[PDB]
Amino acid sequence: HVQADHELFLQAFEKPTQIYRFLRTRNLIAPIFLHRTLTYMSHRNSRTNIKRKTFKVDDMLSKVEKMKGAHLQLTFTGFFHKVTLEVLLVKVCHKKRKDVSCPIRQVPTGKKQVPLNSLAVSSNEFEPSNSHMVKSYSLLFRVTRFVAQMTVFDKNRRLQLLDGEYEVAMQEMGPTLQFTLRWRIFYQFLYNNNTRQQTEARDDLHCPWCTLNCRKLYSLLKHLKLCHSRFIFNYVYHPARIDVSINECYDGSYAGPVKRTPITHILVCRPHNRLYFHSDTCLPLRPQEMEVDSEDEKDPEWLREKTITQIEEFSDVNEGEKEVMKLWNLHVMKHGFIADNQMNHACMLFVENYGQKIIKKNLCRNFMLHLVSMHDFNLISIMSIDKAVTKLREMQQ
Amino acid sequence: EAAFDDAVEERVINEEYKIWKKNTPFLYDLVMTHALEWPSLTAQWLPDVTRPEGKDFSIHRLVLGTHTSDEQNHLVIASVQLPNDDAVSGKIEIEIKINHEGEVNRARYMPQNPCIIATKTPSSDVLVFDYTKHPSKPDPSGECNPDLRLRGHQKEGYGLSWNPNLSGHLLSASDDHTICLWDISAVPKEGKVVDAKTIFTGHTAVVEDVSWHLLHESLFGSVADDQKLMIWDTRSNNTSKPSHSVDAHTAEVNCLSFNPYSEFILATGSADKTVALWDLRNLKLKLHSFESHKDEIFQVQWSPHNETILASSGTDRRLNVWDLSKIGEEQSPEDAEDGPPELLFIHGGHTAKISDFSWNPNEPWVICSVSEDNIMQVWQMAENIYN
Amino acid sequence: RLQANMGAKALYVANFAKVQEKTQILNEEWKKLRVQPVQSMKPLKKCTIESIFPGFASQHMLMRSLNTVALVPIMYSWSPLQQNFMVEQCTPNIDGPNAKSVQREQSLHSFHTLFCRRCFKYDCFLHPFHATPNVYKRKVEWTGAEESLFRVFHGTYFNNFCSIARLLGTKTCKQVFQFAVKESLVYNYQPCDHPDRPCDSTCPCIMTQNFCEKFCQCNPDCQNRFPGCRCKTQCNTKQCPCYLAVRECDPDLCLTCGASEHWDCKVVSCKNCSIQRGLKKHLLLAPSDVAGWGTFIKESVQKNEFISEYCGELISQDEADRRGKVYDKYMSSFLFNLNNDFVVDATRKGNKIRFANHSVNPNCYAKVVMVNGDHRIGIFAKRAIQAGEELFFDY
Amino acid sequence: KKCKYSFKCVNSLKEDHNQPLFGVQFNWHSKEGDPLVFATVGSNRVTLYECHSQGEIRLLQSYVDADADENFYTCAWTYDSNTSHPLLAVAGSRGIIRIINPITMQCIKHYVGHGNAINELKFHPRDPNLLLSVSKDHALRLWNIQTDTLVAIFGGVEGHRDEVLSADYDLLGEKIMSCGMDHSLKLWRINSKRMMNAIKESYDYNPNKTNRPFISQKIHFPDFSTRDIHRNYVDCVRWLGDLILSKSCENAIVCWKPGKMEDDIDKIKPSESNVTILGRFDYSQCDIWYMRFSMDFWQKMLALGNQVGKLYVWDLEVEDPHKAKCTTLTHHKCGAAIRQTSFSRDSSILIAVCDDASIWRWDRL
Ligand SMILES: [Zn+2]
Ligand SMILES: [Zn+2]
Ligand SMILES: [Zn+2]
Ligand SMILES: [Zn+2]
Ligand SMILES: [Zn+2]
Ligand SMILES: [Zn+2]
Ligand SMILES: [Zn+2]
Repeated sequence: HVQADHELFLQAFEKPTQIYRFLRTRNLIAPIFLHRTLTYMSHRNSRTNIKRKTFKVDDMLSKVEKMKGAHLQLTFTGFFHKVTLEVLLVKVCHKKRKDVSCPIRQVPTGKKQVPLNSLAVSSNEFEPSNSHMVKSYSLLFRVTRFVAQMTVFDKNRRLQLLDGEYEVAMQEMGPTLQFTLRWRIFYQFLYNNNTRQQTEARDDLHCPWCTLNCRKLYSLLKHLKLCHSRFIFNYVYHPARIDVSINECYDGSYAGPVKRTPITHILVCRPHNRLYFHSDTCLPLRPQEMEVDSEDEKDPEWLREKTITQIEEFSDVNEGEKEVMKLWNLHVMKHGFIADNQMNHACMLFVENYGQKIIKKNLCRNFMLHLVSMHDFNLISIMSIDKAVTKLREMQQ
Repeated sequence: EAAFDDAVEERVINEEYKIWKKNTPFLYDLVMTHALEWPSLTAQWLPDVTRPEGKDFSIHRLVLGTHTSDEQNHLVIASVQLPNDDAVSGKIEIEIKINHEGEVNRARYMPQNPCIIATKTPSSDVLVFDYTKHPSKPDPSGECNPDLRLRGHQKEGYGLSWNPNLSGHLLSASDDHTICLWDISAVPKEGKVVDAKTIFTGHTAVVEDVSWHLLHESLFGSVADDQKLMIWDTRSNNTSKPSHSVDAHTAEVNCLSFNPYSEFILATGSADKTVALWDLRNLKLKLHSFESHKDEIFQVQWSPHNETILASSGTDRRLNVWDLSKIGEEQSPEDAEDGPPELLFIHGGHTAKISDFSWNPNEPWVICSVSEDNIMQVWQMAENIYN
Repeated sequence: RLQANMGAKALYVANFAKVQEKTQILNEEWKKLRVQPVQSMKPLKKCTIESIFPGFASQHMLMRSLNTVALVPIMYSWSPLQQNFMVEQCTPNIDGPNAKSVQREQSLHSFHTLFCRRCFKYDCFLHPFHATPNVYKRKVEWTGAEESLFRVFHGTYFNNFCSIARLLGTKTCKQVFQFAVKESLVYNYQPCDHPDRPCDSTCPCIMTQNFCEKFCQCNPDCQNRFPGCRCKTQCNTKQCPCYLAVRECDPDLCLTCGASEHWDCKVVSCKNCSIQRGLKKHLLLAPSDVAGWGTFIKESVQKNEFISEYCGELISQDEADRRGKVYDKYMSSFLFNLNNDFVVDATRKGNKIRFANHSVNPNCYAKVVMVNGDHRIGIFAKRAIQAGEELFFDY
Repeated sequence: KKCKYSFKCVNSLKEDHNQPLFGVQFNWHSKEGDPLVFATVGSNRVTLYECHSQGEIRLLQSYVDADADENFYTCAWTYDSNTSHPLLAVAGSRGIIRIINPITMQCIKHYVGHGNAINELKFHPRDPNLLLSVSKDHALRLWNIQTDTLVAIFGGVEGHRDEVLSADYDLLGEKIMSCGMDHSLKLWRINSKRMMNAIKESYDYNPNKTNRPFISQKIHFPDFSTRDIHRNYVDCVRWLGDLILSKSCENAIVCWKPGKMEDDIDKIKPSESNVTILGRFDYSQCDIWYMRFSMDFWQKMLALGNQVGKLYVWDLEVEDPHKAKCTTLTHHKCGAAIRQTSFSRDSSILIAVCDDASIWRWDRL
């Protein structure tokens, strides 16, 4: 398994699975249709229409009428100086016309011993009454053995101080204090009829990418078939086996003031394999001979005939020179050589490939001339030429 | 930046529409996806019906508006073939097409005389047609023949409502801070134009829906874009102060509807992504706020065949329908993951702004819907859902 | 002037005689055969034939269908290729009897002027002219052929008598010694000539914006020459020195990658010298489902993998312009611009990869690579591709 | 000399489709004494026809293909070696070569190897199994129908540089000429050992016995070429013994041979360039493309058409071809262009086609 089809497999299951991973969050936060209302998936629902029979819309107002019929946990902490402490709600009201000083009311909750060098609970005891009378509600912390306040309630019923631990200074008549405010299935993928990957479902029926907890296999199969339509699923009991395949016939289009022509669509009222051809002949290629006899290799005869007739067309060239020229052309075309050092072997192939031809034509002198010619270009050494001609003349004798 | 986002959103909407087209044969008893030549900002079933005893399918009728551009507007009276209890057969047929003055924003048939149909315009002059007098085809010249014109506003709007008890009493709204009320029964037949019988002006914003109370003809209700609902008594001789006025929503209110069975209870749909339930005995307390829609709601209609059912739709491209009897009920966690318990169905078969929808007064749990992208759907949910 | 009318008459009557006897023996051969006659069916469409001449009735006959067949697109003739192409004293034989004396420079004139360095052939189809003759310069009875052989042998050896005595065999060391005693008295690559001078601005290599190579006869201690890569791995990344420029690997210089190994096998480490060795994928022909013909691939290939290489006739810019103007009537423009100097025209000759088409969403791509100075094409994959899939690349 | 031919129009039929015809060929391979038969063809309508002494052209068969857009060009007749039945061979613009067995009246065989339209079909005279096919795709082909495979491709890099219009064997079946729009008259050979043992291996081919493909022996090197005999397009070429007859849009037939007058036909090299214009025949009004001439089996005469209707006839038995007595044939109804003519085995019957769906007949007297 080379990485080519592996990578294409990975991409072809990345893009639809990426689209479905997007659609997962999309239909979670913005569902398209309620899954409870499906006929093949109704176990998710956990109620019936019994209450609709005994319901009465006119009698609903009494229920909300009888419905109309924070948990401040102030925790103290050890002080930072060099005793007991008590919390109090200081309600400062609006100024009435008869009074010149503002109304002030100090409701102490209770005392508690705290170290130096408990808690108090308040279950919605603001007592503002929503009558436009509570201008501010501060939290005073009395101590002995340093007293100070802090604006808790804002003007617009906003909270000033944050939750969690905190600390605040004080002044009798550095030294401070601390407190804490608080308000088994098995997928088998198949692409070009190749078992590219084989896995096993971790969960029993939790979908792999949609992640819905369906307690039935038929509902899971119908969900995988209808939804997530880029794939095609097949099922046979053989531990469960699922056979996945890519659907290469999707309906990808737009599917949608401005004019258009009218239509009336109604759907429900009461429910490698392609042939090939040769290159030069263009005849039909049988499937039996595809890898064997690979065309476009073993370079054609018209190039050889062109190399023949081109150098034969040359005027001021002799007969044996043209003969050894076409022999060298056929040799280098039969075995391509681009490396310079490999040419030292190439001549040693020539006597081993056409030596008997040149003895039958007496072309050894022009062959040595061609050898010296290529030697002039500094392609080969001269002792290699000596070895080659000695090896040729040994077998020639 | 925005164009590519709209493009990929349209691709996702196409994928969701294909998924809906694949999944629809397990949810509905009837489906009929029809596209019109022009869009429709209004759709309403009529009470007439024909039942050939030899054939299995019944015939129903629809009133539909148009919203055109550089073309004559045709108010459509169409027909539809609904299988009753048996049987792939049934098509849409356009019966009558009447030339209309400009586009259409709202259209309502008289419950007393179904032949009389009031319609709005993009100008002040709304009008009223009677198709029995008109011919069965349109005029190619384009000069419309209005049967009963009506004036009194200074701008366009969306609100329109007939009085079910009193004949001729017709309310209409407009965004010029006025609510017109006409009574066409008093004018003779020769008089084709009628002045405003009365105009009410108490709001301080764009009024966007009005409706007569059903079992009490002496008052009506309205909601406006001042975050305000106002119940107006007709007996009072003061056209400024209403009988009740409530800040019933956090944003601009868009639609209202009264119950056919009950008389005091009503529902509203607003632009703060909510439907709300109110009562005509103590309008101070908000009874309940249904929050599943995620955009501006534009229409809500109580069901005629059921009392504890509500509907809503807007530019979210998903028509919601709710059951009031299932309110505040405990359910499974996976059942709650999809949505609240009261939410009965989410018909997300559209691909654009759901412009209008309506119920049929003589068939169970069936509705029609019209969008701006030249789509007109009709469907009835399965029996297994509601039982 | 006109002394062949009677001769033409004689030739014509002779032609009549031999064609008459040819037809006679053909008649004798045909008379042996005995074939059956045609027989029609007893008389859906119809076909009637009238007659302008009266006296003949209108002859009717029911129509008979024929078996349908699969149509294919249009293809003009061509032939395959693997290398590029280009289109724009007697000195008798040494072995023959009429050989005569001739100097070393005149004897090797045709060999040196026809021999080519960059391909090791004679009169190849891409090198029209040789660079210079200074590229090969370096620091008893006796016939004229033997004189020339002794001349070139002593020239290459500089009077090493035992070596000529070994090579010739017939001639001995003493004889050749006694004879020698009485003998004294974005542009295409182009190799330049400046051995005495260094590589400077006047050299055309720097003018072409290309680095020198081994084929140039400049100073070996130069800087403009491109040394080969030194990567032990397959060197198919951007960090390789050869991959910076458009050039490919070198057979001799790139010794670290192991390009100089035996070419008989195919499993090699260097994944860049496939153009030189020619490890191309077995493409196939088919009808494309877009426009006309197309090329399919047999084996799967990877991202930036070697699919094949384009091939065709190298021609000038104006040459390809007039060629495309001529082919505008036929509307078959398989051209592919190579560089400013030369461009490829492959309508008459080429390979299967020509048959790909244009598309907005391609999967392959092309890249120019200077293999040994030859500016060749390389068609690589811009994406993982399966077998039997379409190949597309922008021209 | 006088005309020595008493020709008179015996019949002139007109078909019911009004589409120009493109070819006509007689059943020369039939025996003696049987009822003679020939066949014409339009775009998508081939029609066989009989002939009698009194001009009673009796309709025998008429086939039509399903695809109406196809445009037929030529037809040919052949006999089978084993079954000894007749076989029509047809082709058209779809790139197809069909073989009809008119006894069974079905498409018994079909071959497809071309890219574009077929221009002309021919059959090897001695061995009746081979089948040459000329096409617009700058190349020819040679099929063998007894074994149902291809033999060779008489084209390549050295082939015609334009559309190929016609080709023809010699009478003995050892050398083929080919001509086209590229102003080239190229010779071939089917007598060397390569073509012979290639045909022999084609006869011995069987896909069921062995498992291999056929080794197609291409030919990228004709034995003679020239570009000086004509300037305009060359619509038709034929053999006469060892001499080449050819036409063109220059309104003149030319009779010539390769090389000098003394140069033999069987010893011409590929690099031969010299020619010898032995004779010419003059006529007029042949500017339109795709025009044809024809000869009999004995080749005692020659017939030709023109783009007006007034056909022409020339003799070949008499000496002095350029001083040969011509003959004209006219009528007050042939208001269309003639495309091709033909004779029977003997020189008694002559039939010609035209572009107005008209089929004219002439007979000796
Ligand atoms: Zn070369
Ligand atoms: Zn340099
Ligand atoms: Zn240099
Ligand atoms: Zn240089
Ligand atoms: Zn490298
Ligand atoms: Zn390397
Ligand atoms: Zn390397």
